[PDB]
Amino acid sequence: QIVLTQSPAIMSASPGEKVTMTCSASSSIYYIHWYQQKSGTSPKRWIYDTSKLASGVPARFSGSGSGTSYSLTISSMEAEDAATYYCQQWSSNPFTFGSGTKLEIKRTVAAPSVFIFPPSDEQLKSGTASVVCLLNNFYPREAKVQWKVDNALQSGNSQESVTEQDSKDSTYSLSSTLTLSKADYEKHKVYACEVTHQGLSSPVTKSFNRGEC
Amino acid sequence: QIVLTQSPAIMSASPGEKVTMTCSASSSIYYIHWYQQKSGTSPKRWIYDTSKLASGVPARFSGSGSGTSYSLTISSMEAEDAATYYCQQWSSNPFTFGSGTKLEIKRTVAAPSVFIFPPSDEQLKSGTASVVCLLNNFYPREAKVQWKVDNALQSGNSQESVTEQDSKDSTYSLSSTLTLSKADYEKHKVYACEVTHQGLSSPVTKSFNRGEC
Amino acid sequence: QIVLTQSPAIMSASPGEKVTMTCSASSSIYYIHWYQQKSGTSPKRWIYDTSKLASGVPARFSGSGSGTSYSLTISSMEAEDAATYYCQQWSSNPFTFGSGTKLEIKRTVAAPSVFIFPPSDEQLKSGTASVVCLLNNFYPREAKVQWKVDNALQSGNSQESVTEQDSKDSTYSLSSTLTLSKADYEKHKVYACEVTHQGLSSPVTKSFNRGEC
Amino acid sequence: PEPTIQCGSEPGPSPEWMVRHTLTPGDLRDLRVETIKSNVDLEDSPILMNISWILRADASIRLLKATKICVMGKSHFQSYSCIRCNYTQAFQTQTRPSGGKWTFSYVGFPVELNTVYFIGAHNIPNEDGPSMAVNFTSPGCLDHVMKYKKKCIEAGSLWKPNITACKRSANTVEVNFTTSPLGDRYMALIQSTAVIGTSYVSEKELTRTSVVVHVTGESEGAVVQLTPYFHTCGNDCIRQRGTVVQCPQTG
Amino acid sequence: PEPTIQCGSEPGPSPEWMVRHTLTPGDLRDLRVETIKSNVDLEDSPILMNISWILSIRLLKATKICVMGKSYSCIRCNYTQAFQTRPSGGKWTFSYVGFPVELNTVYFIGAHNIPNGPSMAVNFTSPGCLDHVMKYKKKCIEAGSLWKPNITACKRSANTVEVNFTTSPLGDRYMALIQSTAVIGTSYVSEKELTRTSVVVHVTGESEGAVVQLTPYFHTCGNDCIRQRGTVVQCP
Amino acid sequence: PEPTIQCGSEPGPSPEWMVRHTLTPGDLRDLRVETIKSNVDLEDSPILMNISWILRADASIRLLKATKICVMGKSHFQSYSCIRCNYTQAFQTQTRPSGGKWTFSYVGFPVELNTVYFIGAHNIPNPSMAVNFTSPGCLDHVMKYK
Amino acid sequence: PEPTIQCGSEPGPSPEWMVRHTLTPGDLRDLRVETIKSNVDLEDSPILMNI
Amino acid sequence: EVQLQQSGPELVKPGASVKISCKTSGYTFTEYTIHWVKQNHGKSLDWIGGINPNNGGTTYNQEFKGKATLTVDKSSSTAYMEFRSLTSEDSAVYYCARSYYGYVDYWGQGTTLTAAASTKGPSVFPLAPSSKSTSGGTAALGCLVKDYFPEPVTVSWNSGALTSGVHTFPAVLQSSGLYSLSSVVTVPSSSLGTQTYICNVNHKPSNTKVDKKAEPKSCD
Amino acid sequence: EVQLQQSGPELVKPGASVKISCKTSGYTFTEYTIHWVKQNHGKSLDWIGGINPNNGGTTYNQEFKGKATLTVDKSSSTAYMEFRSLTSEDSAVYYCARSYYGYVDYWGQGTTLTAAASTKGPSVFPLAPSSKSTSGGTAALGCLVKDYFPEPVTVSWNSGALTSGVHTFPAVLQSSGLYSLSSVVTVPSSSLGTQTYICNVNHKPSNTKVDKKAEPKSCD
Ligand SMILES: *[C@@H]1O[C@H](CO)[C@@H](O[C@@H]2O[C@H](CO)[C@@H](O[C@@H]3O[C@H](CO[C@H]4O[C@H](CO)[C@@H](O)[C@H](O)[C@@H]4O)[C@@H](O)[C@H](O[C@H]4O[C@H](CO)[C@@H](O)[C@H](O)[C@@H]4O)[C@@H]3O)[C@H](O)[C@H]2NC(C)=O)[C@H](O)[C@H]1NC(C)=O
Ligand SMILES: *[C@@H]1O[C@H](CO)[C@@H](O)[C@H](O)[C@H]1NC(C)=O
Ligand SMILES: *[C@@H]1O[C@H](CO)[C@@H](O)[C@H](O)[C@H]1NC(C)=O
Ligand SMILES: *[C@@H]1O[C@H](CO)[C@@H](O)[C@H](O)[C@H]1NC(C)=O
Ligand SMILES: *[C@@H]1O[C@H](CO)[C@@H](O)[C@H](O)[C@H]1NC(C)=O
Ligand SMILES: *[C@@H]1O[C@H](CO)[C@@H](O)[C@H](O)[C@H]1NC(C)=O
Ligand SMILES: *[C@@H]1O[C@H](CO)[C@@H](O)[C@H](O)[C@H]1NC(C)=O
Ligand SMILES: *[C@@H]1O[C@H](CO)[C@@H](O)[C@H](O)[C@H]1NC(C)=O
Ligand SMILES: *[C@@H]1O[C@H](CO)[C@@H](O)[C@H](O)[C@H]1NC(C)=O
Ligand SMILES: *[C@@H]1O[C@H](CO)[C@@H](O)[C@H](O)[C@H]1NC(C)=O
Ligand SMILES: *[C@@H]1O[C@H](CO)[C@@H](O)[C@H](O)[C@H]1NC(C)=O
Ligand SMILES: *[C@@H]1O[C@H](CO)[C@@H](O)[C@H](O)[C@H]1NC(C)=O
Repeated sequence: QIVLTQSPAIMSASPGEKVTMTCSASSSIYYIHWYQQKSGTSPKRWIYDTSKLASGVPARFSGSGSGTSYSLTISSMEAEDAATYYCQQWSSNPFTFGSGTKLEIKRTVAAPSVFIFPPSDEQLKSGTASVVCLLNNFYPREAKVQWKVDNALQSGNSQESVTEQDSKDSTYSLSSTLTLSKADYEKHKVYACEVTHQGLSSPVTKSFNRGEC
Repeated sequence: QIVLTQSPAIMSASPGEKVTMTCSASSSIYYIHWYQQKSGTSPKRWIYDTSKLASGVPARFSGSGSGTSYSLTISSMEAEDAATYYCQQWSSNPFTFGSGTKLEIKRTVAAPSVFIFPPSDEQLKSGTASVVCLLNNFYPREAKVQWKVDNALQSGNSQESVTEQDSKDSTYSLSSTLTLSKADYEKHKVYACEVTHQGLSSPVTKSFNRGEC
Repeated sequence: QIVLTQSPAIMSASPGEKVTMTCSASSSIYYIHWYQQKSGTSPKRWIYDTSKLASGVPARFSGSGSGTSYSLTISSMEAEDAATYYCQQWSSNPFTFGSGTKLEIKRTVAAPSVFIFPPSDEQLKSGTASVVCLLNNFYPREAKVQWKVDNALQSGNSQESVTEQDSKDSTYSLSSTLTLSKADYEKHKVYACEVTHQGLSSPVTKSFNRGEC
Repeated sequence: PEPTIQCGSEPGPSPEWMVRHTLTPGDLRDLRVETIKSNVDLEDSPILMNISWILRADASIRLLKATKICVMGKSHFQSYSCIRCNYTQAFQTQTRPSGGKWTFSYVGFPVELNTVYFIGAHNIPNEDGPSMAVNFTSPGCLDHVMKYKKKCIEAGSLWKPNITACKRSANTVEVNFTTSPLGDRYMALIQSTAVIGTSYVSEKELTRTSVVVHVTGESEGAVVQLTPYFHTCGNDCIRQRGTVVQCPQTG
Repeated sequence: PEPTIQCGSEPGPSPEWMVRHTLTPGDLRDLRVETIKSNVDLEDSPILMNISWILSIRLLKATKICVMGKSYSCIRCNYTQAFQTRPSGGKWTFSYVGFPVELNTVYFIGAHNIPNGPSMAVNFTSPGCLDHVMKYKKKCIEAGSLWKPNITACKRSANTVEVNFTTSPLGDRYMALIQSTAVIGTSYVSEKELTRTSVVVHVTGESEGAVVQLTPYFHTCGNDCIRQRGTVVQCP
Repeated sequence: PEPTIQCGSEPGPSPEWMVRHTLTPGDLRDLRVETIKSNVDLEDSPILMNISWILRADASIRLLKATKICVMGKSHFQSYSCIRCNYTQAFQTQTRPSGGKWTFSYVGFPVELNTVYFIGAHNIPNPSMAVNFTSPGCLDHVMKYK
Repeated sequence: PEPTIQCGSEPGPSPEWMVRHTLTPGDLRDLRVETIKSNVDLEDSPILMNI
Repeated sequence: EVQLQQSGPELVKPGASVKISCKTSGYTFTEYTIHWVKQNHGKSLDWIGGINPNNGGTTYNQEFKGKATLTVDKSSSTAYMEFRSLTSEDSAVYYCARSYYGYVDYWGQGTTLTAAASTKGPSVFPLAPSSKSTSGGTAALGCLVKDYFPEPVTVSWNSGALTSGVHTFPAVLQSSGLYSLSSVVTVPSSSLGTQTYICNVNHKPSNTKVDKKAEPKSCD
Repeated sequence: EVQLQQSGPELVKPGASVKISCKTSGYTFTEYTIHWVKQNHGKSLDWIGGINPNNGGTTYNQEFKGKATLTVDKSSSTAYMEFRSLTSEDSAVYYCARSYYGYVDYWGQGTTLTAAASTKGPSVFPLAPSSKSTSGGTAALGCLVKDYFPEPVTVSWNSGALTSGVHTFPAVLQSSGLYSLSSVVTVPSSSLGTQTYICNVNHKPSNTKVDKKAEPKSCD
């Protein structure tokens, strides 16, 4: 019945800084094991029997603990370490995993480049208008996007999607999609995307006027 | 006969938070037992003999107490914990259950999308007019729906129905049906559904004029 | 008017085991408070307002309950925990205590070392003879001591005294004192103390012959 | 919360069920009192008690129809302020359906400054001492809300003398402070375990004044107490305190 | 560490006070029973009950226990001491070992204190010879309850099956039978030695994946011996 | 979005709630204070406290809605004020996903010379957090420009 | 090393107590066995378990 | 393995008898008490009674003694509960369950009993998509299943072929005593002219099956 | 070398059952436990159960009991898992894995199970670069991939030659029950008139492949 609580659930570290993450068992276990998983592949055994490194695993990683409290430590963060780490026990049935620590790379602030896309003519033939606002290569992940149509704030008609950290520059990108009927789209002229981010001193606004190529 | 008073009757908790519910016996019992029931299926033995976990129950659950005072605790709420929990005794005849604690998932506020439907011509040809107002994918459950017919506020001629929490996003949806005689429907023109909800800064209205497309 | 019933009156717990003791009120109370008392000193506030720990109290302790039923719990017994615990209420006059749970620490079985002491000549000169049998550093507390004088079993002329559990090794010691007149004492030769204890497979007898050093 | 309260003026008590026990059982704490301003817009607003209570979660709550509340001034005063709060319907559940407990509050009973209040409450019907009881001393002119009341202001509650006091000699303290438009007469006092010195000051201007206090004991770290003699407060004006320091204070 | 019990027989107040026609509440657990093998060896052992009870009236002088097999026998256990309730950290518990347990029998056990259905009662139905405790009953052992022949059956040709098994000291005759949709082969075997022997059974049809049934003819079980099953497989 | 704090003045309770008569464990260092120059372009800018606190990563943070901070200065006389900082959203994770634990700071409470300052803070719903500091005098390199 | 062991032949439970019907949790590793030669340098010696 | 297999749902006239069964397997029938439990739409669990299969000894919740009767058949290892004079109040889900000691460790799957003196099939009306039911490129449409008795109806869309946001609201009791239900689906507004939406309504008590095509309104 | 090779992906209607296989090689099959692990997309790892190939003994996570059945076949050195009555919540990657003590030392590559009541290929619309406001340095362009089901779509650019600067966003479930995503690329604005940019969209569940050229809109 043993459950494993992992903390923190998500964290970021700059290359070179020390990283610790914990695994807490609802009751005592004989060993804890840790797996590394990067997006799109199988987990890999990383630290096993609480403190042993699987072959090839960098020695900047170490494990320790006993009873109900265990931890995984990276003496110095490297970019290749960004990953999700799961702990795991099989001292009692059922075999259980922890909920995972997702470790991301901290980098300097970078403001997004903002782009806005009107609905294509192909889509408008179908009756629906998707307006797309793109925030490209920014850091940190936190960002606010507000839609304005003829300077009227929108709400409830947009969805956001965010990529994972870019493998090369560690930035995020974000899309916000405002969806309207063709009827409502052809009623208004100015479509604006207003972007708030720590890397911008004032919100940046990008806009187009409907039908002005 | 032992009555088992359960508190709170209904509660919501965000995933990962600590949950306590209590079971108070009208007189002392030797043991309390707990069952979990999700809508539309059989109860499952959950905690038995006051503090023992049934086979399969994660150790984030614990039970304790003695005499007349018992509790069930979840150390960290998970989405799958959403359910009704009944405590139970058979230290005395009759065997009795408690009134149940319904445990729901707390999530961020989400404003409803409002849709309105005129009566079909098929229903009119039969003598009655049902006007339907739909609130889709909102949270929390509390919502006020007011019907207006030619701007006259209605009361006593509508009924509401609400879904269970959605399995994916934990939202509710609600239908409100206003029923009029065919005579009354054909006597008035503007039918409006006015929706008040925490996720809307001001009440939203959806309306139609009888005989519009 | 309210009285408090505590159970169990006396208990011993293995090191590491979970301990619960209960307090039952004759009618409902707003709070229960718990005091610890070790032999020879004043009670100390231990848990108050039902579930709050006084400063310095180990977090292995917890209290809970409501209405008429309360309990004090030790998650894992430590030797330092052995003491008498009293619950207490002042929801009604008079202020009352429960009769206490005396909690002792279990250890491995240990047989007593038995010693027998003849009466001194100084005491005999006064007309009375005390024969003392000593059972030293044994566990558990239960032990049978039978006096035999020239193989005649004695009864009604002996008293026992038992120490409290030793703080360091958790054993008991016991004295049995057989008291006789000088007249009866000088009529017999063989004075024997026979000891039955769980840690001895066969009873042990210690003897002396009167007036032999 | 389905049941509500309608509260009214029944006497129907006796200042004896409040002193049924000389000592009230110390765990009758389901009854709380906090002071609230009658008007927000006003500084000299009247202060009322907000008496709130929670109901026991047990089967006897089904037999409950009224809660009686009496407040007693205790200052060789008697009660004669009781209210009876009738519950509008019966209680169907032992708690609210999404409520820690059944909770009610009554706001009333105008509050005086620096006053000791005994408040007792008893459920109807049902023992026959107070079911709930609390002791309560109302705040004084130093409290953050009560300091703006007219009686406090006129006693110097908002006077900011900004006392600086320095150990000058082995037996003298120099006390500086800013006077108030509320008065011209002041007494400066130095106190450790006992009063070790006093000086009186007469100053008609709104100025930063200075006065030497001759002391009879150790003054380093002692309290300086400034008593102003403002109107309306006689000899009971709000005292201002500071502490004696070693001057010069720099190296 | 507690008061002791000395138990002996005594007549019983007729089997009506125990098996009432109402339910006793299931959380009245002061009386416990479990079936136990008394003998520690692996030969034939008597199977007895371990009846335990927990002792809120203060003191007492005897506890009466009656067991009904569907038989009716009662024991009276006198306490040699009493203490004027629970000195150890457990409760106050006693156990009595006795009452031999028969196969496939329903057992009613009730108990009541002296001086004082009943609150102390437990019921249980005993299993048969395939049960891990009851298989050590003498009658089960003599039917082959402990025989581990470890059958291996191997298809040699289109009409032969090789059956290997370990004999039992309880008997010398066995019948090996091969069956798919019908019996396709039979062999009656005599084997005096305790070994893992081998036997060829002549088969008339396809014998791959058929059931092999080994019937021992121990003199004590007649035609009611516990039969052993395996399956014909290919060979290495 | 991530929670930030909206801070405002509060009347607050009497300064007796700040008298810790039991000692809190010394390795509970969740509350920090340091002085900062409010305006760097000025020679004599007001000197403010930068009061920082860390939110413990456990169950209870998800129920947290506000943090209360009261400051008492003791020099030649006492001063005593309080602020309440409301958290703008509820806490979704027990630590911040782009950092470590949850840390917030409030800048305010102008600092006087040669004063010992007691700072206590408590979460709402529930001194739990405490830190003091004695401000320097005219020989300190920052205060000398006053 | 203060406690040492004195070992002897003892009655044990019926060998069914060793027939687990679930999977054994793989980290219950408190018990180890390896074989040892009873007489070394000698050829046909009995082989013992070191438990 | 332990299994408690209950009989199927029953529609029964008030005043008639019905007997629901609990077929047990995987354990020794006579060693364990069998309990029966009622659950109304009020969601609360009500103990009805229990039976010792060994001798048929029983104890009842007194609100059910003389309304329900519990029996066993040892030969089939089966427990039974009979309502000899069903009333409208007895419509509910009924569970059997096995106990050792005071708790239930295995439950049956539940048996729905519906007490109805008559049946009435529903009328099925379209909830036609329009601009007033469109938002964010999503159109809502549905079927109103009105005036049926007793429960339940099932509603599917495009015979199970439809992948969409589905909301089937619980039935509501009308003041006539008849029920009404709405089933709604959310779809791309751009699909309303090429894709067809059919709700499949089944009302078993009246042996009514209705398929209703739902299309947007258009002016004559 | 030790290898665990799992059977291929399966797209299945809700309610169907499936059996996936795990082929082991390079070690003695019967000496090591085989485990099965479920992983929903982007979420946590759930143990389903394990099997000892030596004796066929099994143990399950009780959330999967009945739903999953584990078997082996020693002759092929293969492990099998049968998952019954799939729901949309069962769409996930499913791993087999090998243990000796309590940790897993080798993992299979995973088997994706997808529950879909229907499939639907996407519409692909251009996100045409703001050639109307060229220069400033970098222009963004992309493809909007709307209204498909179930996941996933794959998006490349210029038949796989354009990778740098490409951001393909996680799919979002629309309230219509269908998915949508955008894939974007940033390029020098002066490349809008010289370079060709085609997004190649593949939706295997529906056997739909769509190529869409994204061009600056007519400006003069
Ligand atoms: C009171 O004390 C607190 C700390 O206790 C101070 O808060 C710090 O403020 C400084 C700047 O004043 C911050 O330094 C900035 O860090 C950014 C990175 O942020 C992440 O990393 C830090 C850890 O180093 C985390 O604390 C933080 O939450 C994030 O996780 C840098 O990117 C910053 O540079 C950015 O800003 C400037 C303009 O301001 C741009 O020109 C840059 O290009 C870039 O965009 C800067 O280095 C520090 O992060 C803050 N820490 C905390 C814990 O909040 C308060 O400033 C202080 N109050 C006063 C009045 O001084
Ligand atoms: C409350 O009830 C009492 C007795 O029934 C009555 O005297 C009193 O007037 C009532 N008060 C209110 C406010 O209803
Ligand atoms: C209030 O004061 C009385 C009188 O001293 C005392 O007996 C009582 O216990 C006090 N109330 C509380 C809650 O302590
Ligand atoms: C009185 O205090 C209670 C308890 O906090 C509060 O809920 C209530 O609103 C207060 N009454 C007012 C503000 O009128
Ligand atoms: C008090 O007076 C001193 C000396 O004049 C001055 O330095 C200080 O700033 C004053 N403080 C206040 C709070 O007015
Ligand atoms: C128990 O006591 C009774 C009455 O004293 C006696 O008749 C009986 O023989 C005793 N039983 C045993 C086993 O000693
Ligand atoms: C034992 O059987 C009797 C007779 O049927 C019954 O009254 C009793 O409930 C059974 N015991 C238990 C513990 O159920
Ligand atoms: C009899 O049962 C009790 C309760 O489990 C147990 O403690 C005791 O050791 C058992 N005795 C025997 C001989 O099995
Ligand atoms: C049976 O025993 C024979 C003789 O030892 C051996 O050759 C053969 O391999 C065995 N076959 C089986 C199926 O055990
Ligand atoms: C914080 O919240 C409290 C209670 O809602 C309110 O009184 C106060 O004005 C708020 N303060 C700020 C700065 O928002
Ligand atoms: C071990 O102790 C038990 C119990 O005291 C005893 O029966 C046995 O003889 C001892 N074994 C050895 C080898 O001394
Ligand atoms: C050995 O196999 C048995 C039977 O499956 C099992 O009970 C036991 O736990 C296994 N031990 C190991 C170390 O695998």
